[PDB]
Amino acid sequence: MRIENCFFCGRPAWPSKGITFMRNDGKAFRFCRSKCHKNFKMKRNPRKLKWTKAYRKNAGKEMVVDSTLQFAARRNVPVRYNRELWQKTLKAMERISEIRARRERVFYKKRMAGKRAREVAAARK
Amino acid sequence: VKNLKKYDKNDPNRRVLARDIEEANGGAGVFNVDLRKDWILENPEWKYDKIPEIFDGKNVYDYIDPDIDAKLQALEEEEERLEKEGFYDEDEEEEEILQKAEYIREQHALIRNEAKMR
Amino acid sequence: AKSARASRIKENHQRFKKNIAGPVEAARLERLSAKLMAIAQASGVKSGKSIGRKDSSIVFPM
Amino acid sequence: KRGAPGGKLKMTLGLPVGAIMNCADNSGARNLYIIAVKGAGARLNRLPAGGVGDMVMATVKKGKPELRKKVHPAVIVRQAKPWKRFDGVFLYFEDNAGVIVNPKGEMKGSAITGPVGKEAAELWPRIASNAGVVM
Amino acid sequence: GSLAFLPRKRAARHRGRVKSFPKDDPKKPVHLTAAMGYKAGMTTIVRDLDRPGAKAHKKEVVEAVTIIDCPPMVVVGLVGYIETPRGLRSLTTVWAEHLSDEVKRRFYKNWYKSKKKAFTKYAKKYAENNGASITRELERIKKYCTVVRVLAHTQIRKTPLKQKKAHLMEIQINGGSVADKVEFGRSLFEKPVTIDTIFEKDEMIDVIAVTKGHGFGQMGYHHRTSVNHKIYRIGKGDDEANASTETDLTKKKITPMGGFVRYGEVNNDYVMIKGSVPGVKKRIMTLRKSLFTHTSRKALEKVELKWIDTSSEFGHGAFQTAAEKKQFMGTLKKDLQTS
Amino acid sequence: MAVRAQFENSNEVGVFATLTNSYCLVALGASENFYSVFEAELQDVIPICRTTIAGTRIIGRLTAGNRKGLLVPTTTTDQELQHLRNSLPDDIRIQRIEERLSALGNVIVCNDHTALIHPDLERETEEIIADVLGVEVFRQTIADHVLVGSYMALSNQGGLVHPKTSIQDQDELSSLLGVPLVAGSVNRGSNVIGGGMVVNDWLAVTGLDTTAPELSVIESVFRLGEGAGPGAINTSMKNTIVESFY
Amino acid sequence: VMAPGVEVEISKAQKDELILSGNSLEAVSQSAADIQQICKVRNKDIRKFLDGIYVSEKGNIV
RNA sequence: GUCCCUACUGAUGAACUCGUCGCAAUGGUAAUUCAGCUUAGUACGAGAGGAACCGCUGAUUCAGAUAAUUGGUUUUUGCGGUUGUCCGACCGGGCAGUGCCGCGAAGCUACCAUCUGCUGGAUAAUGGCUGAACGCCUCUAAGUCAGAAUCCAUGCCAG
Ligand SMILES: [Zn+2]
Repeated sequence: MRIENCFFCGRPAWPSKGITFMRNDGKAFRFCRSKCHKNFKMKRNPRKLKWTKAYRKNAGKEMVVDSTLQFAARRNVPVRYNRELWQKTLKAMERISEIRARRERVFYKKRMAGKRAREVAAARK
Repeated sequence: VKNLKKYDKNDPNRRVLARDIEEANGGAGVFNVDLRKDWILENPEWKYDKIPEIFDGKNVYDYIDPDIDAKLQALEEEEERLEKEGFYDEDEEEEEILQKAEYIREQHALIRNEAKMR
Repeated sequence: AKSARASRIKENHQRFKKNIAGPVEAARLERLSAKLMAIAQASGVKSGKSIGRKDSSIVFPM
Repeated sequence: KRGAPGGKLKMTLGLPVGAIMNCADNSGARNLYIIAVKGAGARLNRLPAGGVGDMVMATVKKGKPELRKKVHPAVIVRQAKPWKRFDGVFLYFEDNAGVIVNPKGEMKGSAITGPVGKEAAELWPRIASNAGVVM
Repeated sequence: GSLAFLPRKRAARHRGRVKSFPKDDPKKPVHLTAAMGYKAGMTTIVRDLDRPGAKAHKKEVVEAVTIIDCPPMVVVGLVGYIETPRGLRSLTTVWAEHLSDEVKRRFYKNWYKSKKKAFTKYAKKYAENNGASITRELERIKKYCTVVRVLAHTQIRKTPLKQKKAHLMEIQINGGSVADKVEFGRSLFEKPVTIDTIFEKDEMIDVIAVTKGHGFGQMGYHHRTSVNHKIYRIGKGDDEANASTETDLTKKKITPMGGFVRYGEVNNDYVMIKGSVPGVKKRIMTLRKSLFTHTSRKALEKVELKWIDTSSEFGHGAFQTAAEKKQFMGTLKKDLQTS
Repeated sequence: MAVRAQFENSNEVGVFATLTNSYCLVALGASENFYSVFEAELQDVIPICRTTIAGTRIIGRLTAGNRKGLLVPTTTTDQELQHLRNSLPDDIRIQRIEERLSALGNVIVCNDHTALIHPDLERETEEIIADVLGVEVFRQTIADHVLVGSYMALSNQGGLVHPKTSIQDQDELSSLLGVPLVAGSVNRGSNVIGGGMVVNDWLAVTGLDTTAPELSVIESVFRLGEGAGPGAINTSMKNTIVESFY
Repeated sequence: VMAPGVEVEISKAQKDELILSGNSLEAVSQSAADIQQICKVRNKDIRKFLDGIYVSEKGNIV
């Protein structure tokens, strides 16, 4: 089993959640909620709607160029089973998880580092 | 193929065969087939092992990658370079000015409330 | 189709009950009984051994 | 032999009797018109309906004039009404579409335009052969 | 509708009664039949199906399951019945020492204004060397009775409910001599019994309940006995990883994100049972064993779980844990303002 | 060696099976009769795997590959890939591809040397097939039928094509493939050769409705059952063919 | 299942034959009829399908 | 060209000190049909063709529940957009018997969603065993075995 990502919003689409739409040319869209489904059907741009990770990636609200993110990718070449290999892999999963959280904290902070100066200037005014 | 022997159902010492094993171990909707019996692995005891699939909202099969330890060590090395660089170093009159601004806003809200009152 | 109350269907169900489900339920009953048993062990008149009286009608009052 | 498929699981039926359908094969018909459903159960005033992989009897309403106004068996490959697959996935297609099929289960055409339902591909081996996209 | 359930009428009691215990023979080991629990809600699971001959064999199937919070039951009594030409007759009953405040509230109607004087003379009987009388009643059950039941009550104080009044019922002991079962009950006095001990994983059981009222003639509040429901899991509450499987290594409880809607959090032993169950959330449930040996392969199947849904039930939710939500989300204005 | 079998009661073998020079894939369902026929004809000489693709039994029409590799559609899940990898030796490269035309067994026909593909596959997919299979990939339609995977069965010893292929098309295809081709039928007049048959260099498994003349043609074309079977048998003993398929 | 007091054997004097003996004529005869009735052909041609278990000889042990 | 009485059926209810746990007279009664896999291309058959019992998996109808999921309904007038007119303008709003539109929780719903539907005895036709009538014979006369979705009960609902 896999965790899918919503086409419209990118939130983790877990099993038995949302509707999939199949069009005739051969592509499938997995939607995680009725909101995303209805918005896609009424043809709004996810890149324009401000509540979508696609919009965030377009507007540079998210960390998008980083090795701890390059560590994850869709696999198309199966690898033979190895117990130690998933064990060290799971320890990795934890390591990468905490690293991603801590890098994202720093990215958010270096985005809005300058707020106090503006607030104090407005208060002086 | 050339060194092979024809299967014949009347032969006494045939091959065991899946029909015979399922008929011996049950029927058609009763026999349960073990799909890992033909699994050729490095260690033969690693069969019948339960595969991890999800670890806190992320996919083990998507994060699974041969030769990942070198990439991991490179990752902690980059982390080391980063804190030593300082990527992670956290950095009264203004407080009273802000307090006075908040008091002025409260007074303006009271004035607006009185204006809507009358 | 044969009814749920058919004699042959009942005979088949009896055979199934005697051959497979019987043993399976007996094994589970043994396990649960062992667990509950472990959880449990986790003069006549003035002793109670002689059962005496505590503290409309069937016969016509004489 | 009645063209009632065996082993078909429960799914929502969204194409009732008298239903207009797109035609997905290269047979010369563009639309079909469901008039009857194989394997249906006649209830009080209940309209029979069929889901993906169920044989129906359809009449062509537009297409090649030689085949126009003719009645053939068909099996439906695409359903816009959402339904759930046993992996818990509710899904639907863009339109309603089927293919003309003989009572044994062989297609008159040679190709299928667009995707084919997984249920139909599993039930009818010929459609699995004439299918290019399976979803 | 069905003339079996008609004339349709409200259930005379809120608890719901068993009305039939399984037939008893001495050969089987000594065991209890039924249990109690409180419906918490429903969640979604997936199962590595191992049903031979099915279209979904060796595949993953999404099924809906119900959660019943099952705090341990306390044994407070032992009832002895006899056979008569008019039927079964409750010959005697024997109570224990130290009846709980919740079962005393069950006995009382206006507990707050009452002087709580219940079972005080029975306690004096036990403690003041009228153990002769207690043993006399016990031996009467030993030698005159044929079927023996145990009085048991739940822990409302452990179930997260505004109520404080416990539910008492008789659970029949099967599989043994009357002497063995009376000794078993007397040993079970003043002890908690566990749902993992009364039932186990992979066991089709019977659920007895009262249907949801559909009023504001009678629609609903109807006593039903639904049969053949496969218990899929028994969770320990203190395991801290009840919702975890061997396929996903997520340390999470059965309680969804934000808690069960209109019920709360399940912090006790719980039972995860396939399918739908009569009754609304927080309603009392009765769990008993099948009256007959089963006739289906579905009964002998072994349920291999893969994952358990812990997403929010209060709306279209999509995160199993708050940790997952904060990892997907990052940091917020409130978090930086607080920090 | 030509044999006759049915999946459950269906004559379509190529829909439920995929046979190559190094492995065999069998659809998993109910009994073990299909797997038993395949193993009794391949007594552990090459691995045989009970597999499902996209949760279906049409693995034969959904999988394409040769002795050197195997390709699966993007819909196939990671557990199915793990099963395939664990059942198949390392000398076989398995890859999952994001083709718009998911029916790989219907759009690709590949022996150990050449592959014929639907003309509408993507460029990335074309050279990824050329990479994984290590063969020469050509785009062509047979008998004006665009589904070569369902309308042709190919091996390293021969190839059976649609019964209504022209002589010009047939000899052109023979020139490109490099093996002899004969237009013949399978399962009593059925035109879906690929969907009704799996064949390799030393085994063919057709349906139970396949008639004796066309079975003999199949054996001759694929040079099976030892004997001679060059196709010269087909040319020489033409009386049976002209009498039966007149 | 036989009535109590009935001995059943597959004697190695002739092939495809069984001997059912005992003390009670009623029990022995009822058992023989029980096997004969349980091996009955259904929905077939009586003139064509000649399979079953039939009583061939009747007598005394001594 | 002439609103009452009673029946059905819930829901209440005085008298037995209140309350808790139970028994079960009596009344009602529920499941139905089809298909697929194996048997088996087997028995049978010149050929064409072609089963059944055991086992297994589904589906129709009927019945009883249920809301994880997925659709639908909005007086939540919840959030957002918008027309006429008005509060001197903005914000904020009133009126148009809920102005219209988009999304919309909770509730409720839907074979538009999902779960569950269970076992003993006596028999009818009929097939018998032993055996008289009637020195043959006979399933019946005395005695007795089996057997239908039938009947009576359990399971189930009421008390
Ligand atoms: Zn969404």
